Amino acid sequence: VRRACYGVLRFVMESGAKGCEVIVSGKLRAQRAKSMKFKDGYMISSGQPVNEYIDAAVRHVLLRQGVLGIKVKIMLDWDPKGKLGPTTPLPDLVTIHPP
Amino acid sequence: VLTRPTPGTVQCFGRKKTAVAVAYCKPGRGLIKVNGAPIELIRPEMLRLKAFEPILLAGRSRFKDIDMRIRVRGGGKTSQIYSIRQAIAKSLVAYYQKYVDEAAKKEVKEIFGRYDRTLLVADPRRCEPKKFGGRGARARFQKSY
Amino acid sequence: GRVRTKTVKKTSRQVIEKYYSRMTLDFHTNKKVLEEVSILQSKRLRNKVAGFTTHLMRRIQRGPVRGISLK
Amino acid sequence: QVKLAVVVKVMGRTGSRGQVTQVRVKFLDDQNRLIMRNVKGPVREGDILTLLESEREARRLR
Amino acid sequence: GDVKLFNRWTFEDVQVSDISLNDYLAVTSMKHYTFLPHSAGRYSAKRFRKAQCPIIERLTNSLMMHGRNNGKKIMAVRIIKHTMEIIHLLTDANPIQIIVDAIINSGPREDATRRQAVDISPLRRVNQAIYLLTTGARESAFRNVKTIAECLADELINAAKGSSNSYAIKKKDEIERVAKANR
Amino acid sequence: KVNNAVLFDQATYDKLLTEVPKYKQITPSVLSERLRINGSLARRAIKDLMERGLIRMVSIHSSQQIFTRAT
Amino acid sequence: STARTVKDVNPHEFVKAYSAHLKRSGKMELPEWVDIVKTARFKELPPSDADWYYIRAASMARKIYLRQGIGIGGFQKIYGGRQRNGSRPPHFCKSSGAVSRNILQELQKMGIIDVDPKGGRLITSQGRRDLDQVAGTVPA
Amino acid sequence: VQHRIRITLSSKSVKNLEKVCSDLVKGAKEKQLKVKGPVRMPTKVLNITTRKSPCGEGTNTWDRFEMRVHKRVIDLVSSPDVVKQITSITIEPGVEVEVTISD
Amino acid sequence: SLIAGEEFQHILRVLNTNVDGKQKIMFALTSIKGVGRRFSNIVCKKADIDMNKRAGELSAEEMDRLMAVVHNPRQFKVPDWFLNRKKDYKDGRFSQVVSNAVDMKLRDDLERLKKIRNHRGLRHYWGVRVRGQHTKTTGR
RNA sequence: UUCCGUUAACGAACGAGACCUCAGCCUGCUAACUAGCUAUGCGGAGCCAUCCCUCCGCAGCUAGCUUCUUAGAGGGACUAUCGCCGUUUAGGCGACGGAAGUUUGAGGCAAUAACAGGUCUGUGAUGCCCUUAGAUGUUCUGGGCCGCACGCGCGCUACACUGAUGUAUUCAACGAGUAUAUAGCCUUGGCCGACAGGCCCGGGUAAUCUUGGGAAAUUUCAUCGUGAUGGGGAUAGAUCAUUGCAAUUGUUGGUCUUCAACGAGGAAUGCCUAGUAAGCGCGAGUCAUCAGCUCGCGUUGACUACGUCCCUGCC
Ligand SMILES: [K+]
Ligand SMILES: [K+]
Ligand SMILES: [K+]
Ligand SMILES: [Mg+2]
Ligand SMILES: [Mg+2]
Ligand SMILES: [Mg+2]
Ligand SMILES: [Mg+2]
Ligand SMILES: [Mg+2]
Ligand SMILES: [Mg+2]
Ligand SMILES: [Mg+2]
Ligand SMILES: [Mg+2]
Ligand SMILES: [Mg+2]
Ligand SMILES: [Mg+2]
Ligand SMILES: [Mg+2]
Ligand SMILES: [Mg+2]
Ligand SMILES: [Mg+2]
Repeated sequence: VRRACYGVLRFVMESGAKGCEVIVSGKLRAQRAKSMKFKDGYMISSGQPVNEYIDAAVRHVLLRQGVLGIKVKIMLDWDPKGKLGPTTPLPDLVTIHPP
Repeated sequence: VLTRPTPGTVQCFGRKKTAVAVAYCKPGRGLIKVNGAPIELIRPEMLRLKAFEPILLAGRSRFKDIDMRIRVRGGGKTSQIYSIRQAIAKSLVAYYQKYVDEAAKKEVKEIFGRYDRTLLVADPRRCEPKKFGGRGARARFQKSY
Repeated sequence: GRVRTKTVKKTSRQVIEKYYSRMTLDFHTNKKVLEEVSILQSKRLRNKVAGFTTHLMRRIQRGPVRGISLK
Repeated sequence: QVKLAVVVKVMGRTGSRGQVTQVRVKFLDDQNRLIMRNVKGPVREGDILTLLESEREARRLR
Repeated sequence: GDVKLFNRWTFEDVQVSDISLNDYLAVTSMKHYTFLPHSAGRYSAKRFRKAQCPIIERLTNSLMMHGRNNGKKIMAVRIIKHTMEIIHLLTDANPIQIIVDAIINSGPREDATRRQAVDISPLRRVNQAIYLLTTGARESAFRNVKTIAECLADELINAAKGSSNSYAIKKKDEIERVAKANR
Repeated sequence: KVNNAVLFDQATYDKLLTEVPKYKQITPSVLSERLRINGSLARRAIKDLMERGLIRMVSIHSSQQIFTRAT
Repeated sequence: STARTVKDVNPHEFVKAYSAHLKRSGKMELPEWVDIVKTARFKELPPSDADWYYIRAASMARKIYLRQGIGIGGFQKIYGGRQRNGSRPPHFCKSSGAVSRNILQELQKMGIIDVDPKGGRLITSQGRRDLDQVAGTVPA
Repeated sequence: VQHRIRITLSSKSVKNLEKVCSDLVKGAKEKQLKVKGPVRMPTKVLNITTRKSPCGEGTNTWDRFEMRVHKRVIDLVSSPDVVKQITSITIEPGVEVEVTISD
Repeated sequence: SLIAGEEFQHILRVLNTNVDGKQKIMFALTSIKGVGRRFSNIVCKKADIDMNKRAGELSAEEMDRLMAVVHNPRQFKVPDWFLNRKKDYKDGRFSQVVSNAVDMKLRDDLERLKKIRNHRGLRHYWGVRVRGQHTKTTGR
């Protein structure tokens, strides 16, 4: 798992997401369950821009020891053409035209 | 340019909570009615002076050349009277501004303002939404231990 | 408590730093030019930047400030 | 007797819970007699207090 | 004399005796003259704004107790009118002056906090006066044939004279006494 | 334990017609407390004295009826 | 003075004057169940006024004067109020339909109110005239 | 032309519905047809409130879900031909166009 | 108002019950068991008895007519839906049960269920609730 | 952890705020036969006729218009201006103006790290274990989950005259609604019926019909008259209707009768700073029927404070 989650992170960041996060919860190695987060980049969590900038999924793996959880949160970049990501810039982002 | 225009019609509204009262003013003989009935009959009776305040202060002489027909809907039995109050005051102020010179408006508006700003400006207060966890906006369910 | 955050304060000083010339002492004129030399994502945030910009633009007239304002 | 003293400066919410205000007052018959008295209730600079006993004063910041 | 309470009672001839309690009873200034003890005013946003509220309205608001009478301000205004008529009948004077005299002769001036004796501010003084007056009238009316308006009139009349037959004055006396015992 | 009567006796009718018109304030409660009569009897006696013209009326209402003397 | 219509007079006085007018006219036939029934089921006593039938007739006549199209269910809602449910919270309740229907039929047997094709009841020209000519007699 | 056409438009989004309405009223005003609209009906607020907990433990916290239905009515006077020729442009997803012929 | 009467009786012995003479007649008749406020109101109207009087003000004849109505509401045209014993089990006759007869009918109705071993009769016999209420926390 | 300011830290990032939704303002804009206003015409009534005036109804996609209603776009507040305080900073208090000056109000979203927190009885999410035909599967019948010496928690109804009762009277908002089969859901109108309810014509898949949502508290008049009383309505008897396949262990709704405790509640302890508390009612979910519950809504509408670390907890 520690090698596939970092691979997913790698591919997402080369694809172009501003930030990505992976969570693996379940009986990973031992009988007691633990949660391993795999975060890299910049990720917002609160406010309305979350439901414009955060593309997220939750999937189970049906393994031999039980069910493993996967939360993948991909933070998109502001696309002026609105194809790769949101067309609206983040509210706090301010751009000053150079004189 | 510096001559009074021919007296015409104005329509002005007042508000309190969800009650809205709209006063239609036309050149007339001093009649003032609310929903067809004369204002001297508005109820509740012990809030009747509240609706009479704009007339008692501007004087019944300032209403001779206008007929006031007021339609009021919404709210309750207090907010409707407070809405009719503001509708009368704002209707007289607007009528003096378009057909009776700005100075006289200014005087009547100053009288209304020194008595009560609610006569001219609506109170922006509305019911606060209820929150789960209590039976009211702020009140919470009784806690036990 | 009406304490301005860094985003409002930082933008205010950067706008005065570059466009000191085309910045007046009036809020309503400053919020119009702020729309021409910047891209802000909210009217509420644009108003707060121009209100603090006007605030700073008057303290500059007083004489001491911790920006640069070479002039 | 009843002395009426006009508050001139309000300094501090005293008591364990802040229920009492320590204040300076110049008396109405003696504008040279400035005493620190403790007030219960909302008080501001300029309201007259009818200090019934006007000799005891109070300890500052207590 | 254009603005009169209930269009029946004049404001101009009201003399607020106490200089201390002058800016916290809103009767003298022409800005505080009202036709009705009903304003729906926002006299609670700031700390010292209830002082600029008409004093008859402050008396009226304390009648909306207890919970069974909460929010019933038109009935409270009716009680005030029927009380102000009985006051004029039994005293032959202006009922507003009787009311301001009762509120003056009822607010305790010294209290015991913590047990150090402290002096009451004018605003808390008028608040306590009104609270004691309406509380005594209400307790007199409870389970009694006498109407709340008549009990309020009797309580106000006995408090205006200074008689110790008014619940408010007896209670003011107890309060200030405990601040004399615990000086 | 109130022992208010519901019907006058002739002596109490005489006192109602003589002493009561000398009262300053006349309301059903005051008459009930003084003459030791019921509130219904008080209201009806007030109506009768208003019929014989021995009182005036200062204010009438459903809750509070206020009457006074003409003399 | 006169020249006062229904929407010029105090309703409490107009209803009292028109109930007396109706009782004087003698064109109202009262049911057997006038001294028995209650105006609604939430009521716990029959009306305490002997002329309550004429008072309610005047009330509904005035209501039909001011509005057109009121049905029997509408009048049940108009004269319905709060029901106290003992140890349970109070709710709204409706009035009796038999009383409303009988009084409205009695008022049709005077040419005061007719029934409109659009539903409910309308005021007739004679009924409008009667109410307006009684409103002028009401002292101001 | 002759008949009276009521185009009802409904949607869950305001921008798509409004730009479709703008396209319709612009096409109507190019072909010189008189158009009464767009007329905005009161917005319907479909509300579901449910306990967020999948069980009965914790603070009883409630999430309030809302679906807002926006209704637009356009009233032209014309023949069916021009109406289906106008309401044949790319109607954006979520917008429910509905044409009804009146007298 | 009305002064008094030499015949004014403070206690009137009525249907083996004591009625206060200082009480309005309608509410005074609710002292006898089986007569409530509404049945007393109907009895007072049907007997042509002033409702603004007091119990002691009435004479012998007036209470005799009140008892004519109370012991036979039917001859005086009181509808059958107005009776506390509608459609009796054994008799099948509608009647108004008053006084100790109410307790007698209660005891007989309970004995009927206590001989057939009906559930509700056994609930009565056990001293527990009979109308299907929870008994765990209330009724203690 | 909001800034200022001190400074071996500077510069950032998450979180906070920004953001989003609802509400508050706009006689500016856009537009209404599923919203209205105003005028005109006609008709009705009044006055007395007519006329005028007043109150109504109807009509006019050629009567105008958008103030009121709706809903889109925008605008609008920034503490902006003033005084004072403040290191004269960051900010605070007061004041004018202003719809709004308490980041305008209220929400939604909401970091890191946790807890053997709850849920295997939401899941055709699940590992393992048990059972699997005389089954722990499934279905049908009946019963129970409601059982009652008692203890505890959330509540409703009260203890009354600032009221109860009976007239008169007239103001909301949020929302919901059908398979048309004879008809299903919301029901208008007419008739019968004291009520309960029933019957008969219909409207509405809905700003169109229910619904201008004919809510109560409140208001008005009268009665009651300090009496557990016309306060209270528990318990109980008889009886009639409705939902349902079925109502007994009372589904519920009515009618008459019965008429308990309770006269404000010990020690304790809860919630709450403005359209708030409290009062009052309505809608929705549940639902064939059953709301004393929750989630919303509006109506009426205060007192008190503008602080403190005394208690409780957290940092
Ligand atoms: K689960
Ligand atoms: K399992
Ligand atoms: K489930
Ligand atoms: Mg936030
Ligand atoms: Mg009393
Ligand atoms: Mg029907
Ligand atoms: Mg209640
Ligand atoms: Mg508009
Ligand atoms: Mg555990
Ligand atoms: Mg259970
Ligand atoms: Mg009532
Ligand atoms: Mg009793
Ligand atoms: Mg009762
Ligand atoms: Mg059940
Ligand atoms: Mg329900
Ligand atoms: Mg606590």
